[PDB]
Amino acid sequence: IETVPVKLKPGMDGPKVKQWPLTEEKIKALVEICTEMEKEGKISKIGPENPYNTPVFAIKKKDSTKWRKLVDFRELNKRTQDFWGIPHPAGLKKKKSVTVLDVGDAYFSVPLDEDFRKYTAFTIPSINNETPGIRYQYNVLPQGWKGSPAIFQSSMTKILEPFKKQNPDIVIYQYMDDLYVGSDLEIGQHRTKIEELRQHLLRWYELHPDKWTVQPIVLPEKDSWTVNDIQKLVGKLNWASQIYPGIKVRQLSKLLRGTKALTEVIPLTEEAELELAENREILKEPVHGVYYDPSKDLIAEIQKQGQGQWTYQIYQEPFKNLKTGKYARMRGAHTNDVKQLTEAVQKITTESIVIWGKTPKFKLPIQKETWETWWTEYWQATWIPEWEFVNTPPLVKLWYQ
Amino acid sequence: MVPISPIETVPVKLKPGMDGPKVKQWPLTEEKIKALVEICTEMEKEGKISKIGPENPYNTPVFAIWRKLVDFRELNKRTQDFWEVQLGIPHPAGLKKKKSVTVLDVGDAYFSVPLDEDFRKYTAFTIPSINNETPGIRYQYNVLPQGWKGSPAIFQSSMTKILEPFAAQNPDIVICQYMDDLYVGSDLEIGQHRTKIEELRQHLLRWGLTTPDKKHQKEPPFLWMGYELHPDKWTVQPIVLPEKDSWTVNDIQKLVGKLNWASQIYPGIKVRQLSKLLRGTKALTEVIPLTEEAELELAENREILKEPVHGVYYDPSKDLIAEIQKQGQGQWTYQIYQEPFKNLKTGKYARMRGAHTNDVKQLTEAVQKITTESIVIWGKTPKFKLPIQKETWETWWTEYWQATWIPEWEFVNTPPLVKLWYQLEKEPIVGAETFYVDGAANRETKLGKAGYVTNKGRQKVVPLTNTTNQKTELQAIYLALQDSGLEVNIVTDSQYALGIIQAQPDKSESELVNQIIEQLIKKEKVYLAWVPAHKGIGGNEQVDKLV
Ligand SMILES: C=CC(=O)Nc1cc(Oc2ccccc2OCCn2ccc(=O)[nH]c2=O)c(C)c2cc(C#N)ccc12
Repeated sequence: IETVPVKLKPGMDGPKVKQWPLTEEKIKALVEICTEMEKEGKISKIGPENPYNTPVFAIKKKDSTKWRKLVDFRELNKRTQDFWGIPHPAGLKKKKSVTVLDVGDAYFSVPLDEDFRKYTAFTIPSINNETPGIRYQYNVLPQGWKGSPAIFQSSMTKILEPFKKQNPDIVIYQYMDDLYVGSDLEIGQHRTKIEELRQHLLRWYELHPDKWTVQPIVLPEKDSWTVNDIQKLVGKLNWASQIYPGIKVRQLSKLLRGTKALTEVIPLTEEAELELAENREILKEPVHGVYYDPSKDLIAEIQKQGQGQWTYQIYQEPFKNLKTGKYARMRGAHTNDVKQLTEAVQKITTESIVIWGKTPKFKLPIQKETWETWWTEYWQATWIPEWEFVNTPPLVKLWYQ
Repeated sequence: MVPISPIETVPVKLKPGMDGPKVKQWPLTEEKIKALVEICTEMEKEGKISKIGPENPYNTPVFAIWRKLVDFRELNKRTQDFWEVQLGIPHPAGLKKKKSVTVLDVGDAYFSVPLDEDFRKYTAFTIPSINNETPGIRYQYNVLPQGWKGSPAIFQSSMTKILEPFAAQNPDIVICQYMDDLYVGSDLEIGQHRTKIEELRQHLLRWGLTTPDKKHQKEPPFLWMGYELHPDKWTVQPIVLPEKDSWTVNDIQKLVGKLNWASQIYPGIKVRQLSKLLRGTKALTEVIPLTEEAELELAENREILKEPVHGVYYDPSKDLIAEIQKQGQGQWTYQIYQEPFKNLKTGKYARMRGAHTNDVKQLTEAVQKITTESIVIWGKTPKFKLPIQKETWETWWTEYWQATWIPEWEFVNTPPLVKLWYQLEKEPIVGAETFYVDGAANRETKLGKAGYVTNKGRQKVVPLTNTTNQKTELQAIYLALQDSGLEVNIVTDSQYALGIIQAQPDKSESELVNQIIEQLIKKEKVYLAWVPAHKGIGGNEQVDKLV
């Protein structure tokens, strides 16, 4: 009920980002939602003296037919001054279960600094540019802005103080509009505890990180090897020598001496079996000298494997993976590659938020025009990461399969 | 006097750290000075401007051409940025047919909306004196000046705020605003429509805004932004392709302007060759001879632009369809319609700048473009008619290393059909010969070698001049494709070649790649395997080509 002064970074103007075109039903949904928010004082119409703009669109989250308003505050977030910090809970990922809650409504009860409101301007577009766009600016803390959790941190501490004092074994983390609650209870006890916390927050998404581990490089176990099998094995081992030092392939390449048919079976020599066994032992160990640096960006690479299977690696330095994974979940996206990719990006970003408390920069195996045309149709999260586009097919794809 | 409602001013500032303009007034002739004195006297009598004392340090030049012309370029450089709402014009194909339609130009548009009083001092201008023997007459603007940076945005927002309640309480009509003209449409009877137009003129009069007392001088067809708007249809203003003995660069740019503009309603307009003649010219007066491809293309453009073709208006109750045809050389053409033979609009898509490509990627890109354009114009994605079999698309997207998606579509059998020209095997082929290929070149003399050794003892090495490593790796693969049967396994260490072939092109800039493609099309089964180089893998003979 008392506004805290908020400014931008020195030398940076407000965001001026073009609003992209929206379908008619999304425009209508935003008209109704923004009308209600205006009746509630959360937003106010603005005149042409406000040159700033931030894109807006509408989504439909899980298990709900009601539309939701999503603002792409990426530019404003990177242009907003750095708020300060709380060390990331390194035990949130260790906990057995974590539940994600949307505490976005709580932000709308705290007013926003006056002189800063003009930087949160957004535009409801019109079809065919017939009528001018409906321009609004926020009067309260907006959902999606990085300053909203930083400002509300004190109030959130006061609200969560009794529950924290009651259960010292429950870990609580906050990122943007989401609250991550980790524990080790039973699924039923966890659900009843989550209802207890949501009614505790009312009067004022099952995740299981324990069922997630890092993935090793595995080699085939065969009784008869063809020329092709040994060639692929030598390729994968040669690629893995960039990650593990002692990888040695000369005794296996010695088997490929001569111009033999690809499907011809080759028996392994004793030196080749010993070499392959030593390589297995090397691959069973973790990578040498792999650390996290909070001052560096996280990079996430995704490969499409086919049959709804996807692989990903989060790292900071090449060949120094901090996390690897294989998302193969099938949820109403059997016939749509882009929807699968979008859900995969959301899951990887969620895991990244749980582990390090920030979002990675993605390298997407998709053309820019396709992704930018369709990704908002399948987005259900309140945050948005950064992404770039991979146009050359990477050779290492099958080495993650 | 009936009280006129006040129009709320828009608070305006200058750019941060900057100051108002201070420009020396130009010396004017006695005639121009007298004319400007008369005009500014009348405007001061009307209230648009006001005389100011010597305290105002700012000044903006003034001219007479009589008509007064104030040059606000410096103040425009120094004025803050505004939210310009005119970005992209309404496309006629997006309009919805109405029984009765009226156009109302507003009189004294900018001059009927007041200016922020704290900002008026920056609009100061002086009228020179006769023989400059007295201090010039100092004025400042009290309303939105013509040519000032903020006039269109402030005027449009004010007009919107004024029109909001009338549009709210008259849902049976549609109102749109554009510059100094309003478009009002309705499906009511002509009497009810003219009545509601009178109600709108009264509503605008309540804020002191003037509408045509006479009948509106603009009646259908309306000529607007190169468009012809008719009661039941729309088209482009007439496009005439002139006859020229010699075509220069500006004639070719005029021709590609008329063709690019005419392509949005005329189906089949091609501009690849005529725009290709302009590649890397940067000379407006340079005469460029016409290739026979550009002459044939221009002849087909004249055959399409022979008789007028019109587009219909949008009917939201009918489905939206978009049909695509391949035209060749990376050209694609499309029609968006709701009924057969009656197009809403048309257009084209040219492939991007690339070294390798295939038809499926280009069709995908064109689909994305049409989707975005349709969402802009009509607020929905159309159903597509595409010249590609369902089986072809399924094989492509299921086997493609990138993620890809086309919205709801159906196959239309209108040749040339987009197809997959070759498909590599997933596993080695039993009974097929295995060609181990390699190539290598010298970086200084540009001499190299490319060849293969196979499991049946077949061998070949060919020496090459003026080549590179990449060229010799491709050439080695090409030799293996030339000398093998219908089924063949090929082993290479070239990450470059595998990077090219795994992108699945059917056309390339490199003639060597295109020859490889032509060979792949003739094969029954091809398995391409990769191994690391210099790792002692027998068969992979780097030494055989480094001699
Ligand atoms: C946002 C774009 C927009 O509104 N543009 C426009 C609309 C318009 O009329 C309408 C006004 C209100 C609702 C729909 C309208 O048109 C529906 C289609 N239509 C168009 C012509 C006609 O005769 N009959 C018919 O049904 C007219 C006369 C326009 C005239 C100029 C000129 N100069 C430029 C733009 C115009």
